[PDB]
Amino acid sequence: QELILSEENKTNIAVLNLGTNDRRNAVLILETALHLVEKYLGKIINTSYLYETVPVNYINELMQNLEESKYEENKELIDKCEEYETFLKNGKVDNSILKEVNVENYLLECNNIIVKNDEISYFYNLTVVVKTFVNDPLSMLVVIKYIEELMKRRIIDIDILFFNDFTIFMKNIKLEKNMIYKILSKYIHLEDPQEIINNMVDNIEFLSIPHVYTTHRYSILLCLNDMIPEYKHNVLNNTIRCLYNKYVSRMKEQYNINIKENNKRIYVLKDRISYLKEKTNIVGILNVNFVEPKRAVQRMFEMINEGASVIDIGGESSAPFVIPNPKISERDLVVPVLQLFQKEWNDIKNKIVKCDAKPIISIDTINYNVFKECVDNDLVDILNDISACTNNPEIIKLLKKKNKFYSVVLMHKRGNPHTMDKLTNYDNLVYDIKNYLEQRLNFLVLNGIPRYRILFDIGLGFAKKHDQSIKLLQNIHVYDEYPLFIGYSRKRFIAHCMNDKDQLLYQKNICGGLAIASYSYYKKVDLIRVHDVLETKSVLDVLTKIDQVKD
Amino acid sequence: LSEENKTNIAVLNLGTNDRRNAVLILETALHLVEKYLGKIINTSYLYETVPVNYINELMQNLEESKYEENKELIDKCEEYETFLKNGKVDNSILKEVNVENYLLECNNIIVKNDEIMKYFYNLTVVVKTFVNDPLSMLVVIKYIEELMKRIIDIDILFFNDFTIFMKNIKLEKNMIYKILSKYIHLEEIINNMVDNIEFLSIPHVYTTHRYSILLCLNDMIPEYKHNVLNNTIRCLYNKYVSRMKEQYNINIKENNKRIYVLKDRISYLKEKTNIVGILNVNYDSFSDGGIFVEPKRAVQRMFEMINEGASVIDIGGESSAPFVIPNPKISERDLVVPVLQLFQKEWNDIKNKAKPIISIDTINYNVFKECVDNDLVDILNDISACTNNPEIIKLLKKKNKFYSVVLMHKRGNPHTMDKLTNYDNLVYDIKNYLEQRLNFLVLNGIPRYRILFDIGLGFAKKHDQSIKLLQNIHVYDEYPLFIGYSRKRFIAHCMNDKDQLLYQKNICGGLAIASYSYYKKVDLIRVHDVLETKSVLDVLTKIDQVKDPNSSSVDKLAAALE
Ligand SMILES: Nc1ncnc2c1ncn2[C@@H]1O[C@H](COP(=O)(O)CP(=O)(O)OP(=O)(O)O)[C@@H](O)[C@H]1O
Ligand SMILES: Nc1ncnc2c1ncn2[C@@H]1O[C@H](COP(=O)(O)CP(=O)(O)OP(=O)(O)O)[C@@H](O)[C@H]1O
Ligand SMILES: Nc1nc2nccnc2c(=O)[nH]1
Ligand SMILES: Nc1nc2nccnc2c(=O)[nH]1
Ligand SMILES: [Ca+2]
Ligand SMILES: [Ca+2]
Ligand SMILES: [Mg+2]
Ligand SMILES: [Mg+2]
Ligand SMILES: [Mg+2]
Repeated sequence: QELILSEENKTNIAVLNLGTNDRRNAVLILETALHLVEKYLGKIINTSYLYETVPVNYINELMQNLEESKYEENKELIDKCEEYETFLKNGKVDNSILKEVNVENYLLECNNIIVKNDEISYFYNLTVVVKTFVNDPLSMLVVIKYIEELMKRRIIDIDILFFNDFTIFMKNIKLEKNMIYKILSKYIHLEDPQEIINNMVDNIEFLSIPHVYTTHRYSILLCLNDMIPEYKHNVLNNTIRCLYNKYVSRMKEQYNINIKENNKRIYVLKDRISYLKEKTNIVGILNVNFVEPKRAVQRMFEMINEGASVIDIGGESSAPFVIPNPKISERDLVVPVLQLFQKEWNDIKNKIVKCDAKPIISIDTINYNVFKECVDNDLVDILNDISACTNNPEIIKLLKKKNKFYSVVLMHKRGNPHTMDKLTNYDNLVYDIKNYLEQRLNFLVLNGIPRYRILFDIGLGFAKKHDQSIKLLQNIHVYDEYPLFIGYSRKRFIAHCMNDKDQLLYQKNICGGLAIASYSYYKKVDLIRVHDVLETKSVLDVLTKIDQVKD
Repeated sequence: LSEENKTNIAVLNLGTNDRRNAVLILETALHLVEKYLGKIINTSYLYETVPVNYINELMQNLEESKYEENKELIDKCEEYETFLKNGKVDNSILKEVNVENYLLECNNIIVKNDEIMKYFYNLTVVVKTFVNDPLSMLVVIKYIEELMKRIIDIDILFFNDFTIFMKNIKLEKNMIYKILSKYIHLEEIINNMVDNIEFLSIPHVYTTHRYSILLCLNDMIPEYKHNVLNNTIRCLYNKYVSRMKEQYNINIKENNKRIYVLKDRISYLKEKTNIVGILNVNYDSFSDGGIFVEPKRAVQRMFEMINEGASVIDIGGESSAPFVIPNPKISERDLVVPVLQLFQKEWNDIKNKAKPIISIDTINYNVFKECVDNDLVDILNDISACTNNPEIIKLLKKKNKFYSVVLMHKRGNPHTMDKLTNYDNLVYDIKNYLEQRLNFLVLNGIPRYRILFDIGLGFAKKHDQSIKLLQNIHVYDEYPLFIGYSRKRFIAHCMNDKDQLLYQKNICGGLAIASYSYYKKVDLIRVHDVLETKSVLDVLTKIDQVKDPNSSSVDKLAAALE
C-alpha cells in the first residue's frame, strides 16, 4: 500500500503530451505547464515543436504562490544523459513497482477503450521527455493532476505517453484522499492548498502505459517524431518514425488527405504563435558602434513604422577585420539604448492601442554579462548568438527563468573577424553547416530549451567565400523543416554578384539585397535581418499582393 | 508556261547553319521570296534545331521582277482561306501521283538516306505566289539560293492541295531560262543550276518526319490537313512530342528552341529578362519647370543607361501618362529626332573601341518614317497596337531591312482610360486581342518572331486588374513578352519627405516586379531605374547559376552515408 513510497532514489524517463484548446493563450499555457513539469517532476531533456492540429491573469498570480518542490533544481549544463540513452536503446532498467501486463492483454484492453469512445476546436500540442525523480507512473499521474488543478484556479491536458519500457493497464484505480496527499507530499512541500485534493479522487480512473491514443492520434506521432524518431516500445509494431510515415501515406491512400495541411508546425519568437514557413518577417538592424541613445531610439521607432517585426541590436561589430575601440564597452553601447527604448515605449504605450504593436527585441551578443543585464531588466526577447552559444554556453542558462523562456538564434561561423576569411574548407559545405546547427540545437534541447524557440542561421559571410555564401542560398531548401533566420544585408558576397563611386556601390548593394529578399520570400525564409527596412517591406508587400488571389 | 495570270498558295521552309548570321541570311531570303515569288502572308517563329559581306552589295544590283510589288495592307485573303479549308481549286498543270504511290515514293527516299550516311535555324513562310506550278517556283528558288552563294536551303513544303512526285528531271540549259525570264528581267548562274534539281516531291518528303518542320508549321497552319497526312499539323506535332516522351524519354523541346529577334541578333525565348531603359523627353526636359529641350542632357542619360546595363533604350516624346496633356508648342518630332540624331552622332564619335537597341515609343507614322530612314531606331513600340495608323506597319519592312515591333493593349487615351475597365474576361480578352493584332501584322508579311506582346499595365486597368494580369502572366509562355510596370500607380496600391518615402517605396515595389518577372521569364521589362534593376537581375541570375545540376542530390547522399 505504501511500498509506492519506498526510500530508494531513482531516475526514470517519462514522455509527456501537453495539450490545450486556447489558441490565444496556447504558448503561455503550454510553457506554464513546462515550468511546472520542470519544477515538480524532474528535468526536461527534450521537446517537440509546437503544433496546431485538427482531430489569463491568474497564471501570473499562480507562479507567485507555488509550493516549493522537495526536490532539487540543477541548472548546470549537461552533455549526455545516461538514463535517456538507456531509455532510447531499450537497455536494462529496474522492474516496474506497478504490475505490468503482456502485449496481448495491453492490445486487447486498448482496443476496448478505443471502441467504447467510438460510440460518443483547434488543438495545440507539444511533447516532453523528462528525466524524472518520481518513482512510478501512477505517482506521476497524481502530481500531473495536481498541476492541472493548479492551472484551473479544458485549459491543459497532460498525458503520460511512456515511462521507461513499462507496459501497464490498471482498470479500476481508486486512491484514498489521504494517499494522494501522501504521494504529493513526497515530492512537494505541501502547506487553498487542501481543497484541490478533493477534485482529484474521481479523476484517476485507470492507468495505461503507453497511453491509449499514442499510435492512434496523428498529433502525438507528429510530436514524438521530432524527439525520438528511432524509439521502439515493446508494445509497438515499429519505430516512432516508421509509425509516423505510415500514418501520413495511409491518409493519402485511404482518403485523399495531406495531413500536414491541417497540422501546422509552430515556432515562437516571444510570446505568440508563428506558423512555420507562412510569413517572412523583417528584422531591422540597429548597429550601435558613437551612436547616441536618443538617436538610436529614434531609429528604432523609424524601423517599427517602416515595418520591422523585430529589432536586432548589437554593440560589437563582427565585420571582417574590425578592431573595436576599447574606449567604450559593449554593455555601455547597448544597455542605455535598450533602457531608453523601454522608457519611450512605455510613455506612448498607454496613450494608444499598442501592445501587439511592440517589436520583438533581439540582441546580437556572445557575451554573458551583456545578456544577463538585458534579461534581468526585461529589455530583450531574443538572444542572437553568432557563435551558436559555443563561446560561452553558460549563456544558455540565461534563456530560462521561473516563468519565462527566451528564444535564440544559432548562427554558424568559424574563427573570429580576423581569421574567419581563412577558415573556408568544408568537405560538404551545405550539410556540414546543417549538421552543425542540428548538433547545437540538440545541445540546447538536451538542456531544456524548447525546440520551437530555436532558430537556424547559416551565417552568410562568416568563414564562407562568396561562392560558398551563394551556394548556401541556392540550397536553402534543406532548412524547410526549421525556423530559418538569415542575414545577407550589405555583405560582401552581394557585390561579388554584379558585372563591370562608393555611393553607387552602396546602392547596388541595397538593391542586390532586395533580390535576396525576393528569393527569401519565395523560399519562405522565416526571418531576414536587414538594414533597409522600408525598401524590404515594399518588396515583400508587392510580392504578397501578387500571390493573393482575389474573390 | 503558256498559262497566265493565276495566284497560288505555297508553303516554304528556309534553313541555314550560320548561327552568327541566321537572321541576316533568312531575312535576305525572305526579301527575295517577296521580290521574286509573291506576297509573304504567314511566317513561323525562328527555331534553333539539333537533328559574310557579300550580301550588302548584292542588295544594290538585283534584277527586277515582272510583277509589281504590292505593299498595300490587306485584312483577309480568300485564296489562303481556301487553301486552309481544302476547297475547290484549279487542276494541277504538272502530273499528280496518287496517295499510295506518293507514300511509297517518299519512304524510298527516306530509307536510301538512312543508309547513305555511313545546329539548324529554321523559318517557314506562306506565299501568295504568282508563279504557276511547284517546279517553276523550284527553278526560281534555286536561282535565289545561287544568287546568295551550306548557306541557305529553301524547300517547298506545299503547293495548294497538290499531291505530286516527279521521278526524273533533266532541264535544258535554256528551258530553265524561259521559266526564269517569265518572272524576271534576266541579265553564268544557270550553268551551276542544271543537275541541282533532280526530282520534285509535294508535299516535301521530310514534311512529317522532321520535328523542325512540324514545329514551324504548327505556328502557322495548325489545323491544316493535307490528303497525304493522317491528321492536322497540330495533331502530328503533338503526337511527335508525346511519343518522343513516351518511347525515348526525350523532351523534344529542350533542343528545339523558339527564337525572337530584337534587332539583328538571335534571342532565345524565355532565356533572359532584358532591361529596356526609359528616356522620356518631356519628363527629362520639363519636370524642372524649365521650358527648353536639352538634347545634351538627354543623350547623357542614354549613355548613363547603357553603362547601367540596359540592352534596349525606349525613347518617347509623347506622354500617355494619365491626365497628362502633351505640350502644344514643341512637337513630338522635335522632342525626339534631335535627341536621337545627337546620339547616333556621339555613338559614332566614341566608336574607336556593344550598341544598345533603340526603341521608339510612337504611334505616329511621320515620326517613325523620319527615324527609320535616317537609321535612328530599331524597334517600333506602338501603344495602340498599330491601330492608330495601321499604315505604320509598312514602315516595318524595307527592301533590305526588317524592324521589330511591340504591340500593347489599351483602351481610350490618358483622360478616358481609367474609366474603361469593364472586361468580359480580362486576361483572355487582352491575349486574344494581342493575338488578333499579331495575325494582322503576320498576314501582311511582318515576321512572327519580330512581334512582341505587352499587356499594357495601367492602361485601362484598375490596380487589381493590373495585378491580375501579372498573376496570370503565364498565358504568354509561348510568346515574346514586353512589360512596363515601372512607377505606375498600381504598385503603390500594393503597400500599406513624405512623397520621397512614397517614391522610394515605388522604385522598390518595382524591383519586386522585376524579380517576379525574372522568375516568370518575361523577355523584356521597361524600367526607369536601370542600375537598380540590373543589380536585382544579376543577383537572381547568380543564385540560379548552378555549377553541377546533380550535386544537391549527391551531397545529400554523401551526408546520409556519413
Ligand atoms: N497514460 C495516461 N495519462 C493520463 N491519463 C491516463 C493515462 N492512462 C489512463 N488515464 C486515465 O484517463 C484520465 C485522463 O483524463 P483526460 O485526459 O481528461 C481524457 P481526454 O482528454 O478527454 O482524452 P484522452 O484520454 O484521449 O486524452 C486520467 O485521469 C486517468 O484516469
Ligand atoms: N519539294 C521540294 N523542295 C525542294 N527541293 C526538292 C523538292 N523535291 C525534290 N527536291 C530536290 O531534292 C533536293 C533537296 O535536298 P537539298 O535541299 O538539296 C540538301 P538536303 O538538306 O541534304 O536535303 P533535304 O532538305 O531534302 O534533307 C533539292 O536539291 C531538289 O532538287
Ligand atoms: N544571426 C546573425 N547575426 C548577424 N550579426 C551581424 C552580421 N550578420 C549576422 C547574420 O548574418 N546573422
Ligand atoms: N509598350 C509599352 N509602352 C509604354 N509607354 C509608356 C508607358 N508605359 C508603357 C508600357 O507599359 N508598355
Ligand atoms: Ca527540474
Ligand atoms: Ca511581293
Ligand atoms: Mg488526456
Ligand atoms: Mg537541308
Ligand atoms: Mg532542301
